[PDB]
Amino acid sequence: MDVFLMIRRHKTTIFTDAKESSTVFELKRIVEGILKRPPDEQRLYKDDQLLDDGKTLGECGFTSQTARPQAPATVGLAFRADDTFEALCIEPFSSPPELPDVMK
Amino acid sequence: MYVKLISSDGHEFIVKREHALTSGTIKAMLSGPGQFAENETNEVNFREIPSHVLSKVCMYFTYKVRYTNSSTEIPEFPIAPEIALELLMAANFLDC
Amino acid sequence: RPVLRSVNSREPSQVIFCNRSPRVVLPVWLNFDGEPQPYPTLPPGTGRRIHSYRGHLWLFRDAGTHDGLLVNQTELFVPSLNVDGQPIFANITLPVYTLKERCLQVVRSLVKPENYRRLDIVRSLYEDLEDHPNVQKDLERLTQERIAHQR
Amino acid sequence: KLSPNPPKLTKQMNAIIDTVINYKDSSGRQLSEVFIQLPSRKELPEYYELIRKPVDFKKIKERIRNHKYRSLGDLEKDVMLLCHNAQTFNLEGSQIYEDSIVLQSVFKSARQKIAKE
Ligand SMILES: Cc1ncsc1-c1ccc([C@H](C)NC(=O)[C@@H]2C[C@@H](O)CN2C(=O)[C@@H](NC(=O)CN2CCN(c3cc(-c4ccccc4O)nnc3N)CC2)C(C)(C)C)cc1
Repeated sequence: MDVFLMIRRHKTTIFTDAKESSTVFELKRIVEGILKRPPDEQRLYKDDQLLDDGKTLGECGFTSQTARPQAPATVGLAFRADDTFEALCIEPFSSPPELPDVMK
Repeated sequence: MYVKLISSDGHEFIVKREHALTSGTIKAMLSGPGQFAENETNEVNFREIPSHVLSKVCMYFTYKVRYTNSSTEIPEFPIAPEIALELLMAANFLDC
Repeated sequence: RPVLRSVNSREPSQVIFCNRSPRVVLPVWLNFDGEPQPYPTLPPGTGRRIHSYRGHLWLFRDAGTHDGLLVNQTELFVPSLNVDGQPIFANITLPVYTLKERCLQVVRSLVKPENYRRLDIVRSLYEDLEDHPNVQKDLERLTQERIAHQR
Repeated sequence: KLSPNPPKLTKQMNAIIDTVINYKDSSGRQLSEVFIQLPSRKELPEYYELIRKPVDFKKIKERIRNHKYRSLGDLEKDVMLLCHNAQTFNLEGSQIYEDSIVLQSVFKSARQKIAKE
């Protein structure tokens, strides 16, 4: 049973899928393979709340109905660097111009 | 295998290659030569397309791969009016 | 006459038109001369038992926008042999529209056609907006496909 | 341009005929379907050349509203005409022929139920 995720840190954004069942740890293993940083240097969030390596994505609240391919759920990323416990920072996306009158 | 797509405003988007190849425009940017002694690319720079759009373009790639050849009922791909015009532009450019 | 028409079989067929799409669906019967006739629309989620005949040819569209839809993961439906009463099932779904055609739908839905050319977009996309989904255009395509598939 | 029937009478006619149109058999199938609307002369010329007084349920429903029928038996006559017409064109044993027969039943049983209750 799959969930669709945007994993986001600063001006990085990773588009991937995982099982509802699969664990926050196992997700960090996918992130290792992409960015090259071990799980013990990561820290994943759902919003501002930090996640637990043991818990399933399903338990953290990532579900079929709230992490759909066309509307993926956002996983926050922060990188430890020895004692550098960096803060969660997500550089927002650009804004669209105001809706032309002909579309109102 | 993952590729990196980069928006006009410098945002990085790390997606699966197969997903990105959905775009003919990208398919032709990746399949040609480059990288000293390599016959395919792993990094693309967009000059026109901003982050809020290219995000959506990836969301689509995800959707397209998931729901092509699926006997599961398909959900509607949503577009907010505000983003519509730019996204149309982008798609037209990207051939997808 | 044409390559896409219903056969006047006269052999009944019980069908379930099931609208699994979020669109209000227009069933379109292709008559014995291959012309499309519209039939009562199915609201989203709704399904209906309907009486048709062996060899009779159907497609399904958004009643409002004439956007194309799928039926058993293909464009045309013809009911097979009923076997022992039990009905044949027509599962109407959305297709995976190209992002472009998807965007087109959305813009067309928000803008009056008299204003397409007042949007800040490439001149080519004015035409693309104006080229509305049409069954007649499609039938040509589907024919010239079967015709090209009869080499 | 026609004197209205008593409101109750028209209501009876509708109940009876809806009872028919709506009736489905054991298997889930609505029998009235094929008979609701005649084919066009272009569509099926054979029918119009052979059947003297064609009629469909659409017409009957319209004749009730328009008050052509003045009694339940005027209505019955026209349903029996339908089913007879069916029976004259489709020939015995056919899924259509027998449906017309069930619908004759359904109709009389509906009449007795609404026009004596
Ligand atoms: C409700 C709904 N919602 C979504 S679609 C839908 C809906 C779907 C289907 C239909 C309706 C239910 N279905 C259709 O329209 C189907 C769908 C499409 O495949 C074409 N089609 C036909 O029915 C076409 N019939 C034939 O080709 C063969 N016909 C030979 C003549 N035959 C006879 C009739 C009468 C007789 C009739 C009235 C009164 C006294 C009569 O004696 N008697 N004898 C006959 N042999 C009837 C069958 C037709 C050319 C158009 C006629 C109606 C609604």
